Amino acid sequence: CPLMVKILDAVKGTPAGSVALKVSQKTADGGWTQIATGVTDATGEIHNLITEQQFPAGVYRVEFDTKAYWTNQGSTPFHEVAEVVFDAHPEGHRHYTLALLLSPFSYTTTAVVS
Amino acid sequence: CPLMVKILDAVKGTPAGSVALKVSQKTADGGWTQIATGVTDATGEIHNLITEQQFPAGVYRVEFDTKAYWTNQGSTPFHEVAEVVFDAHPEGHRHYTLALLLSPFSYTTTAVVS
Amino acid sequence: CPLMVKILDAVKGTPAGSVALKVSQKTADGGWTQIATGVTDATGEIHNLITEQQFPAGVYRVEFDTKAYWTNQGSTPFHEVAEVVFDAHPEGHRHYTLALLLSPFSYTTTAVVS
Amino acid sequence: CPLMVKILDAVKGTPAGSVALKVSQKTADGGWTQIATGVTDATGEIHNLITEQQFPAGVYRVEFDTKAYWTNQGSTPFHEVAEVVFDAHPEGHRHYTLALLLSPFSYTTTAVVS
Ligand SMILES: O=C(O)C(F)(F)C(F)(F)C(F)(F)C(F)(F)C(F)(F)C(F)(F)C(F)(F)F
Ligand SMILES: O=C(O)C(F)(F)C(F)(F)C(F)(F)C(F)(F)C(F)(F)C(F)(F)C(F)(F)F
Repeated sequence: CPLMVKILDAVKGTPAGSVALKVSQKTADGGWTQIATGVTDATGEIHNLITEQQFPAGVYRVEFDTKAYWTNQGSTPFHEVAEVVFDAHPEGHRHYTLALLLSPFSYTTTAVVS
Repeated sequence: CPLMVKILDAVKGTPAGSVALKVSQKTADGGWTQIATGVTDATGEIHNLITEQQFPAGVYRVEFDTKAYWTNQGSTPFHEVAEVVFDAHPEGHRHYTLALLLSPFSYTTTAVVS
Repeated sequence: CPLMVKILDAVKGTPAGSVALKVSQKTADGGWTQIATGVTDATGEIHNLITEQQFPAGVYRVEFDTKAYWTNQGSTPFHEVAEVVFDAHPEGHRHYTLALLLSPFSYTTTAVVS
Repeated sequence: CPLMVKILDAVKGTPAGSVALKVSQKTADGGWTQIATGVTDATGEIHNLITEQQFPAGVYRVEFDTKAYWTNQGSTPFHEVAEVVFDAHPEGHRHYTLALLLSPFSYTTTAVVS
């Protein structure tokens, strides 16, 4: 799997379970094609989110539904979503991990690329 | 002015000057209308980005062109853009400051709401 | 004043008021001399923390009592304290601002150096 | 192993290899007892850093030598070290992971506690 996510909760000190997200690929005319969706497990991950055939070179957007996560926790969130947009160059089985650290009014995101 | 930004550079310890951004409001059908553009000054700020008349409650997006910023700093960036998407509740002259801390492969964003 | 702080609360989207801190300079033998204390105001700042006369070049530590802050907010914290330790090069009226973004199990710290 | 670390590099988008650190336990009179040291591998980790017998309930400090890491990379760092101080309650094989995201003038740290 060339695309992994890891989400943590900065209020409780746990991975962020049950976060919904969607992966889209940018189209020529500027639109977006949905290619996968999922919900993180209790470790804040989605295993085998997409396949290598689904992940050609191009621009991708991963949209994380952080608002619902905080609503469930009882907190009042600021953001509607966390968005991560990047150009993928997957040749050579290059792998992408998107890490995300959530607070109700803040998030930190980083990427680890092999 | 109800919407401010403050952008900092985590590599060199200075505000991020000359960062372009676009502000959009979400429409009822789920699309986006651009309502303003600007470029940060050398303090990492944009004064008078929008007016209170342009800022009813709703969903807003600020798109920061961080890729062009890192290219101009001379460091290869990961993100194609940094998008901050948030719910506005201006009732009562509430002001919003979007703070953004930039590194080539990471950013932290938070908000200060008066 | 050559040393400023700005503390924000990532849970509620406001400055962190009433955060106690202690400033120390490192001695030649590797110990620490306390040179100032303060408490943040409701803007998350401490004015006139030290003077230029108290700020030669060297190694400084700012110890932020974040555990007492989170206890008073009513959220269980992870860290016993947040310590920021840095090299000062004041030659030329260089000013230092320590920015600190707090969550119960995380913090982000950066600096803006004039 | 009850204590793990994970260090990432926000400039290059890789784990932070070859970072030296030391683990100390707080003493009654306020001092510190060194209990382990190590250097991260290429995945930004130190496997089996300490044993459960070495990790009684108490306050611990993990000091990461970030200055040397940035000097090696050619960057000019702000901080001397990154310090993480916390009270450990290891009963029930409770585990602690200290995560750390480094930039030359900034770091984010968080903890995951099982
Ligand atoms: O699970 C892991 O080992 C991990 F992916 F490396 C990570 F620990 F989650 C992490 F990416 F390092 C991290 F914790 F998320 C972080 F340090 F990057 C962070 F916390 F700062 C951020 F905010 F990015 F999530
Ligand atoms: O300039 C200011 O007064 C400010 F907006 F408060 C700020 F200092 F930039 C800040 F927001 F606090 C901050 F520095 F950006 C931060 F601390 F929040 C940060 F650095 F951690 C983050 F990464 F969020 F920008």
